Amino acid sequence: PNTEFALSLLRKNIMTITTSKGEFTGLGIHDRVCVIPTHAQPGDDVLVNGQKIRVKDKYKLVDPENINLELTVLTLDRNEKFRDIRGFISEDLEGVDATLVVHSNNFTNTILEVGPVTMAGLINLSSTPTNRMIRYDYATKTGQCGGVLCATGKIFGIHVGGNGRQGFSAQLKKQYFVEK
Amino acid sequence: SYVLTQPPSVSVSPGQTASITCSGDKLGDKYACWYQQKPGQSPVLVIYQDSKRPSGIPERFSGSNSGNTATLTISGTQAMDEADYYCQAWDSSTVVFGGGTKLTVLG
Amino acid sequence: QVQLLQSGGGVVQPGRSLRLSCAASGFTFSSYAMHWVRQAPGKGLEWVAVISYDGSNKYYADSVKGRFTISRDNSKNTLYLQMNSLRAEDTAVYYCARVGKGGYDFWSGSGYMDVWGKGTTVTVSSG
Repeated sequence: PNTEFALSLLRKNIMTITTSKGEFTGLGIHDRVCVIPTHAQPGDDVLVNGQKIRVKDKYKLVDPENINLELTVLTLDRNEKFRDIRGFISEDLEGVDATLVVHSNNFTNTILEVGPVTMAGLINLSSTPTNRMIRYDYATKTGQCGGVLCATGKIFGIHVGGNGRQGFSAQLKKQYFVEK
Repeated sequence: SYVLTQPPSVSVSPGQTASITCSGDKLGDKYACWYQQKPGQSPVLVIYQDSKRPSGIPERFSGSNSGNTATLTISGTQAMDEADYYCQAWDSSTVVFGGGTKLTVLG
Repeated sequence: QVQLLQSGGGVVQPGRSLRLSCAASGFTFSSYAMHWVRQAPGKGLEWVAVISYDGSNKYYADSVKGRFTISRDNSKNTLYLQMNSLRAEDTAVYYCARVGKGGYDFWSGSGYMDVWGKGTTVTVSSG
């Protein structure tokens, strides 16, 4: 029933990004800047919705204690700029009924109602300690990495892992990006 | 054709745990849901998105999905649970029902 | 309050057409994909067809593709399955069902089915 924001994201900001590790959902933030899970390990080029695009720059986010945050910020060598969604990034997440918007592998155009979310903090994510993790009790799937955790007019984070009973997103913060 | 397999029948006495499975290639990478159908009635959703219970569905029903197999467990089976149970898988390209399992509750 | 009221069906001669219909009430019909699912006598549930929430996408099971059409009227909260070129193997109870909002693909209409109609019996008078 409440899909307008997710559909808007899918139409202007959410992509399928292919690396040598496979397909991931990716989120364009502003300009030519997008995010993908760090374990996607993007190379010098990626596929964006199937089209080969050179990676102008990339870097992995870590916190001030050098702990993995599991987000990699990519700058794409493409002319088109993303619709600016920096103003929707929200840390206002405790107890909100959130949605995952997925566009990769066998879950394209996919909207998941993951329920209330909370900050879990530090998690052992596939043997890498990872901070600023947001948790939901929902069954997630191998093909959904990169899914955008959001609510109406709010973007909370990016899905990066799970175990079939609980899923985890890397928190997105406005401070990760050029101020808008 | 993507095929989902279920055992034809399960039988338990009241209070026992009943376990009904459904299997298919990489089912654990798709979502599994479960429907209960009594004679002459429409199916009723009892488990969705692997493990969630709709409101009004008794807590004795639980679900899991991993590898190639989804499992519906009835912990403390009741006489009124006698019915056919159908698993259904979905992903972007998939909506498929398993062949069904007849659950008899007796003695 | 949430209701899928089905109508149509009956005995039909092979090769002919029959329309099944469903009137939806108690929810925002235009927001949901809808499926038809059928069950032959003493057999299991079989997916038949899907139509996406706005009617723009339609898919059919191999068994009915090229014969049946699915359609919807989001102003009159109605869903239709037009069954054409009927064959003995189409004999079944036909249910329509709503795709639940807990998790779904809004483009293909794939998902799980959280509300079901009572079912409509279609018997094709052929061996």
